Amino acid sequence: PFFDVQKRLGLDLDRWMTIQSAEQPHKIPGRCHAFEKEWIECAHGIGGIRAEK
Amino acid sequence: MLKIIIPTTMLLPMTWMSKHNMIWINATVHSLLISLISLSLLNQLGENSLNFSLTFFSDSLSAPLLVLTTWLLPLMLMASQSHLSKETTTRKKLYITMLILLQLFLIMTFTATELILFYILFEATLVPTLIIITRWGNQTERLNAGLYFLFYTLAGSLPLLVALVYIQNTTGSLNFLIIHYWSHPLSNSWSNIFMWLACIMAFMVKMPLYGLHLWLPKAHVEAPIAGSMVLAAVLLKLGGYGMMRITTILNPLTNYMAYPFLMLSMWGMIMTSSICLRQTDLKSLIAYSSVSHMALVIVAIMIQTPWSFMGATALMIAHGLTSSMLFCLANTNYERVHSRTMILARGLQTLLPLMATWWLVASLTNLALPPSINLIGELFIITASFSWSNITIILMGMNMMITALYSLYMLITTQRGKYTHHINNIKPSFTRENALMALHILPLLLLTLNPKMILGPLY
Amino acid sequence: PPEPTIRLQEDPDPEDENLYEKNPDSHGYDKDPIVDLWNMRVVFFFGFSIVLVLGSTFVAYLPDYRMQEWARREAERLVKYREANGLPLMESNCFDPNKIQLPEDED
Amino acid sequence: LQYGPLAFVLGERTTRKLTETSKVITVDGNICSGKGRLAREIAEKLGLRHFPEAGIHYADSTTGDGKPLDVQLSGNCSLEKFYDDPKSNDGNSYRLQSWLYASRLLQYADALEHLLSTGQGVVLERSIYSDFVFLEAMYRQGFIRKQCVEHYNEVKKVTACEYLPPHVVVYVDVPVPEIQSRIQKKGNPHEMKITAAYLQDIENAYKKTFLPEMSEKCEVLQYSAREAEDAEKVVEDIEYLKCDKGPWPDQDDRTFHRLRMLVQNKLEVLNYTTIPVYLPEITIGAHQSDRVFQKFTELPGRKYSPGYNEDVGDKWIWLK
Amino acid sequence: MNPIIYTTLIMTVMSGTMLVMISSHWLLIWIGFEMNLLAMIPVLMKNFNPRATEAATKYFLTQATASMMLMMAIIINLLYSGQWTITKMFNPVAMTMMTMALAMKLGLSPFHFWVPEVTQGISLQAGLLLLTWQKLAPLSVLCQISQSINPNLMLTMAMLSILIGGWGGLNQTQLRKIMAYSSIAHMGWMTAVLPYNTTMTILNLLIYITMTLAMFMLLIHSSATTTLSLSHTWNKMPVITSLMMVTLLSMGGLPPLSGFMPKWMIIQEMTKNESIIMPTLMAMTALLNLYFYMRLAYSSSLTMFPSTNNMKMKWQFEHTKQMKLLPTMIVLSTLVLPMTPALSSLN
Amino acid sequence: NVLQIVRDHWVHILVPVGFVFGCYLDRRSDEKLTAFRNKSLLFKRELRPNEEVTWK
Amino acid sequence: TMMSGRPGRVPLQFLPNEARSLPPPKLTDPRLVYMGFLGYCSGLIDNAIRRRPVVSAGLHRQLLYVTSFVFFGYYLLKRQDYMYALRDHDMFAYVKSHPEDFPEKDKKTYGEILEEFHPVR
Amino acid sequence: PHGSPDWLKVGLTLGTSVFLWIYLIKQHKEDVLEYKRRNGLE
Ligand SMILES: CCCCCCCCCCCCCCCCCC(=O)OC[C@H](COP(=O)([O-])OCC(O)COP(=O)([O-])OC[C@@H](COC(=O)CCCCCCCCCCCCCCCCC)OC(=O)CCCCCCCCCCCCCCCCC)OC(=O)CCCCCCCCCCCCCCCCC
Ligand SMILES: CCCCCCCCCCCCCCCCC[C@@H](O)O[C@H](CO[C@H](O)CCCCCCCCCCCCCCC)COP(=O)(O)OCC[N+](C)(C)C
Ligand SMILES: CCCCCCCCCCCCCCCCC[C@@H](O)O[C@H](CO[C@H](O)CCCCCCCCCCCCCCC)COP(=O)(O)OCC[N+](C)(C)C
Ligand SMILES: CCCCCCCCCCCCCCCCC[C@@H](O)O[C@H](CO[C@H](O)CCCCCCCCCCCCCCC)COP(=O)(O)OCC[N+](C)(C)C
Ligand SMILES: CCCCCCCC/C=C/CCCCCCCC(=O)OC[C@H](COP(=O)(O)OCCN)OC(=O)CCCCCCC/C=C/CCCCCCCC
Ligand SMILES: Nc1ncnc2c1ncn2[C@@H]1O[C@H](COP(=O)(O)OP(=O)(O)O)[C@@H](O)[C@H]1O
Repeated sequence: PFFDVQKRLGLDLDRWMTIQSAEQPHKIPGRCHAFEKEWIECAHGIGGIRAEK
Repeated sequence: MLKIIIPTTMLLPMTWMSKHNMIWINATVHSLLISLISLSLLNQLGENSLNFSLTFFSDSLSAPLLVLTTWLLPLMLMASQSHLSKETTTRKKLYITMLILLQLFLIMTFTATELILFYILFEATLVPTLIIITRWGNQTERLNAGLYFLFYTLAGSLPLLVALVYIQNTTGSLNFLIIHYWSHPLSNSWSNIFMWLACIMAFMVKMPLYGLHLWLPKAHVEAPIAGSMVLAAVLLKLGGYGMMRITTILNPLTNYMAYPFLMLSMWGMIMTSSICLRQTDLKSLIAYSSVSHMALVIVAIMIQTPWSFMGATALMIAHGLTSSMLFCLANTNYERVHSRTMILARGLQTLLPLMATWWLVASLTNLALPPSINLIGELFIITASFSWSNITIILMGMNMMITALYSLYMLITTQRGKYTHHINNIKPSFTRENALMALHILPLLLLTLNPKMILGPLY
Repeated sequence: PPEPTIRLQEDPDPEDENLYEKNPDSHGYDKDPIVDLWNMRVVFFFGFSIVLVLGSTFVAYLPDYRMQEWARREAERLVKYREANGLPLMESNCFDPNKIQLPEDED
Repeated sequence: LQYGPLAFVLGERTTRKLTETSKVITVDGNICSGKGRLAREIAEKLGLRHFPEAGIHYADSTTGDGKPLDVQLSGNCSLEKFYDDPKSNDGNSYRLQSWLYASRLLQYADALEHLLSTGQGVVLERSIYSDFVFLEAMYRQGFIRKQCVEHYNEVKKVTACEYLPPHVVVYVDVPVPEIQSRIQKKGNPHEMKITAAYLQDIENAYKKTFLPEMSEKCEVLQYSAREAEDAEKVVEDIEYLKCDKGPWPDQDDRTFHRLRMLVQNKLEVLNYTTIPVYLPEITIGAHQSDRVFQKFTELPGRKYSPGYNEDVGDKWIWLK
Repeated sequence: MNPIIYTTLIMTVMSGTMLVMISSHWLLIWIGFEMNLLAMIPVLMKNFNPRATEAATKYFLTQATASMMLMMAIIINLLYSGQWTITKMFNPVAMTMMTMALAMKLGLSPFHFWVPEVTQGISLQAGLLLLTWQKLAPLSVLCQISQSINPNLMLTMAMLSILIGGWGGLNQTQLRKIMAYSSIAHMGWMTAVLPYNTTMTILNLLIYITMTLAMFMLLIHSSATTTLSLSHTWNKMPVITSLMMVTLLSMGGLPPLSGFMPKWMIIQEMTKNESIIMPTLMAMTALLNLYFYMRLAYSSSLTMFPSTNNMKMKWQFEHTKQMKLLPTMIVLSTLVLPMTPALSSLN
Repeated sequence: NVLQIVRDHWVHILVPVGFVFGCYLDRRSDEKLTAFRNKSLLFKRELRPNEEVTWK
Repeated sequence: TMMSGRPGRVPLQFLPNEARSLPPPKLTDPRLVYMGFLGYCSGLIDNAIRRRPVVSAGLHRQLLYVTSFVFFGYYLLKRQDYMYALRDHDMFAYVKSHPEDFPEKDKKTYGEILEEFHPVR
Repeated sequence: PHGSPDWLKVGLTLGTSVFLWIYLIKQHKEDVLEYKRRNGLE
């Protein structure tokens, strides 16, 4: 299935476009930058299940 | 246990690297030697078992079946040597390879410490038999017979795999030793009822049960002589062995559950013995006699008493040998007549006296004449059934009488009377056929001297 | 109807061949007399001579791993002792009741 | 390096091998006409390669040794029996026709392979084209049934829809009484029994169907017996004419690559000559098929692959 | 076509599949699907005839509709959560539409109708590629988003696929339609274990791909596309018929053959999750696949059908092109049951 | 004649070789189940002056 | 047990470094012998398909098949053993870290347990 | 057809087999030594 080549090689092929709060050109912020930042920080490393609850 | 398995595996390269006219000689000699090797397993203990390793064990229920399975192969080779004469070397080697694979699967099936391994080998035995039936068969209905034999078995056995994996998920082990020591009662529940049915019907179909016995006449009539021998002698006993092995987990549910099967078998033995009276075919008659005997074995296993188990084991061994002999005799008649109908060739005692003597002995041992092991199993099962209920004897009585009738009927139609005037190609019986009958019959009369050797673990 | 009335080009069904005609003493094993005779000999020797005789003798003289004489001697010594003591033969209980802890009903 | 996609990718292009002299030509003559003599002189004069007319054992000449195999192991038919009893009960007539058509197909494939791999042109006798005239004559004389010609038409369509027609078709035209006279002068006792109606049907068939259909996609040179004697005029006519109406000018390198992969692997060339349609003249039972295949296998150099036969004398088997 | 063009198109198909498998962004997954779709069409039309064109246009229509549904599911997911990463689906029926798109891509029921038609229209090599390689990407996506799927819908479509494949294989005389219905039934078996264990899905995929490769290469070697055309193979290559019969028995799920390993494991896995009735029904329905495999085996090697005269000439020639991997495929699809625990390698 | 009858009678040796190999394999597999040797409650025994293992 | 998401897992590592702390499979392992047997069967079928003497057509080809099968089998067995070791390690660690979910059952002798008896009649 | 044993392919096959066997033996030895060193056996 998913072969995580980007993490193995450190290429960053498409991770720059996945979320709103990831290095937009000219530092233009998304409409919900703070909320997405908070939700991502809270759920980092917790895992999807514990993250969901 | 590998001291038996490895020579059986080596039988294949030896056969395929054999000279074009030395396959039969090499195969028979090494099969007889392997049979001699198998005899060591007979010295059982009154204790648990002969646990060789984590994968294979021996038991005094498994040991007689293993010895019979090993002994059957030289007989099958000698029987098949005749009608495969005009056949290419490659296809004869393929036939011998299929027989060797069948023996190997049966040997691994009978030891089988684990139930999933037992199921895998139990269903692996199906492919060589199907190919033998559908490839080296004479009539055009061998394809339909093979389809019936395959699909009855698989329809019976597919729920068994689900039941086994569920049982391992709950209990945690499928090992026979662990299951026996950790057995716990099954509550009378609908789920437990269906689990019982799934555990039992797979072995019930192969006996076969009276309701599910249709595949057997087709498979026996359409298979070659080796196929008929292996079906009647060993393949039918797989269901009985499986039931005796798996019934331990089933109690106390078996008592309520057993009635539909007990009634079906007690009436089906009468039905099939009566069917034998009006038959125009030798092979079909022998097949129906086998069905009756295995119905009695089903009754014995379902009663589930010590005497029942000893009688069932003895009857299984005796029936295997007797039915193999009967099929061999019918095939010897067929190879001369090419009709395979009783009423055509008559009065064969006048032309072939020694073969008529063999016919008489085979019919007597099918008739359960004392003190043969056939009657030993017969009487043990009858006594156990009488203790179970004093009315069963009546049915048993009828069965015995009917059995004798058709047995002597088969002896009288083909051997006594006046020989058909037109048939003139009845040549004197060969040494090979007489040796085949002698090797079939001598073990029975030797075993009646030592019955405990085939009475199972509950002796 | 110009059809040949033949469905296909087929070999005629051959007649059965007798092993006795081309070779008396044919033993019903093979058409080659040497292979015939040697197959007869090996079958007879490895079946009747080796298996049926030596194997039957081996099975007859198997050691008592079932422990029948052992059980007979144990029972003999046990009854000899019990009769003398005045003990009533075999007890009804297979296990001693003092080491069995029943659950109290209090119903 | 056996020819394949890799060879075509790297260097192998067959367009550069064409030097306007290839010009596949087929010569057709009526029974007892000297078509062969004319064709051999054409091949010698134009520098092409002559192909002798395909017989019953033509395929035997290209596989293993060139010596023909047994009649039952190759063809299962004879022309002598067809001449003696054209209305034979065992259906030898249509079996003969089908085997001859298959041999002609194999011959055409071999000629095309040689022409594409070397560039040297070839000269042929009766090819898969115009082979139907014998079929038509045999049907009209009552030698074969309508199912036979239907099966022949099916096989011919499926096979011949994959090849390029010959550049030039050369026909030698000879009268029926004259060819009968040549038949008696030949001296073959079996050939003496050919009736005038059969030759007339066959002769008639070439003119009625073969010339008109091939005139729209090939170039035709109708010749008489006298003017076919001198091959100088024949070669002069061949050289003067230029082919621009057939499918050949439209072909390119990739079409030639596909055709060259087609002509190789003769098994796929003959794939549709054994289609599962059951005509009693050609269908063979299981027992006879098994016995004949076993006999073919027991041939000296046919049990294994060509390089893996010990009895023939192939060495180093255990290291090939 | 030009061999260079064919190689480029095959590499483009494989690169699209790899782009689907390695990317974490939904747009890149859709782009990989588009690339695979674009490069697959000429491969189905290598042999130009109206049948191949019809098969190619049917395949294009189905796959384009599936891609549009996939994009709609992605956009709805983005609307309800500003995420592009392939993770839990984050939404209701957006997941339903994603599952429908992936089912149409895979050929699962009720979107099974195009598989037999496209397989019949195209040649045997194109059918081999279509039935083997075109399952990796959608199954990879489904394995990635397996925790999101509603078990009811996935199990319903899996059972429907098994039933439809079993019933539709019984009526076929063409070999390619038989292979297509076999593929439908095998995909049904594969997707019924996705809600519980994706490793079992991958194991079933590997075993099925091996068996299908062996079967298609055997069919190509003995160039027959019909039951009767296959019935003539014994008169030339009896060993091919024997290997084919063994492979067909393996595909039927018979022990001790290799094809028994997936179903067994799958059944086992489904019993760990307190599911019995569906495994029972799946086995009883796969009995039908076994029946038509066994009929093909009867017509192939267990009986000798009548032959033709011209067959004799085929006795004098040998196959110029030989398939190197065919021997290995047969052994792997026949004799790998004892190596079953190796599935812990997370294949 | 030696070196000639061997090429035809070599096959006979295979079954006995399989038997001895199976016996050796049975002993070798037995060697891996010695965890309870001379430890059963029924057969706790003190080793002989020149004995290392009760059974092999 | 989906171990794809295990923390500290290199994405495309066939055999991680920590797998080197496990005993390698012996060269006489029965599974390696079975893989070699599979390679030998592949060689025999290869000889049979191309119409060559099955037993003695190509010795180099059969040797190559057997050797490649043994090589791949050895590495596959290493990965198998490593993955099973990981599963057992995780299970034991989880049992250790969650005592309240796996209580120590009070040992009870059969002499003080009442099991219902069903006669066989 | 008419061909000699291709000594190039034979040499390549034997060399590949011998190299694979030697590399496998070396890998097994290194694995055994590394396991012993990690678990501190010898
Ligand atoms: C349980 C595990 C233990 C056992 C393992 C079981 C499997 C093992 C083998 C697996 C496959 C490998 C070999 C198969 C390749 C096929 C080649 C072949 O056909 O044989 C010809 C060849 C002889 O013929 P040839 O002179 O070369 O040329 C004739 C042509 O080849 C051909 O002549 P033809 O074309 O004119 O003849 C036509 C014939 C020829 O067609 C065939 O024979 C096809 C071959 C069978 C298909 C194989 C499928 C793949 C394997 C599946 C195995 C299934 C097992 C699971 C249970 C289910 C049972 C189906 O086909 C037919 O007649 C059509 C109808 C056939 C009837 C129905 C088909 C059923 C076949 C199923 C057979 C299953 C068992 C096979 C056992 C081995 C058979 C060779 O046989 C051999 O000589 C090789 C046999 C093995 C070599 C043994 C060497 C070892 C001895 C020295 C070392 C000592 C060992 C111990 C070391 C320490 C001691 C000091
Ligand atoms: C065709 C050739 C032969 C094939 C094999 C035939 C053998 C299999 C037949 C199975 C035997 C009976 C199955 C279930 C028996 C349960 C006992 C029942 O009959 O007695 C009463 C049951 O009452 C009714 O029978 C309820 C069930 C009625 C529905 C069953 C269908 C009846 C006929 C169908 C026969 C078709 C069989 C073949 C299907 C393909 C007792 O009342 P109750 O105390 O409440 O239930 C006790 C069980 N508990 C404790 C688990 C709750
Ligand atoms: C032709 C006309 C007749 C001529 C010959 C006349 C002589 C007749 C004598 C023959 C039989 C008459 C009865 C005489 C019996 C005496 C021998 C008997 O006592 O020995 C039996 C011995 O026989 C064996 O127990 C039974 C034979 C073993 C059967 C195994 C079958 C052989 C293997 C072949 C393959 C198996 C195929 C079937 C698979 C199951 C019983 O022995 P047992 O009372 O206990 O104790 C022996 C002494 N102990 C205590 C020291 C041990
Ligand atoms: C049908 C029989 C199976 C044969 C299959 C083909 C055999 C030829 C393959 C040749 C070698 C392939 C190995 C690839 C080299 C490196 C692989 C490595 O980089 O990948 C790792 C993974 O290794 C491979 O997956 C292991 C493949 C080994 C397959 C063997 C199992 C076969 C099933 C049991 C049947 C026995 C077959 C024995 C005969 C071959 C990391 O995976 P990861 O990025 O972290 O997660 C993706 C996978 N997930 C999502 C499932 C977790
Ligand atoms: C002729 C054979 C006898 C047939 C008698 C009945 C025939 C009619 C039945 C048709 C098939 C019915 C399929 C659905 C049955 C559902 C049974 C079931 O689910 O019980 C499973 C039970 C408990 O379920 P859980 O949810 O896990 O328990 C938790 C709560 N206690 O667990 C088990 O025992 C699993 C065992 C599998 C059951 C077998 C199902 C098939 C029917 C039994 C076999 C009888 C038919 C044999 C065919 C004979 C042909 C030779
Ligand atoms: N399509 C065909 N059908 C039947 N016989 C054919 C066919 N084609 C060629 N022949 C036979 O080939 C034989 C030789 O051909 P022909 O040109 O007449 O003699 P020659 O080879 O001496 O020039 C003829 O006897 C003819 O019958």
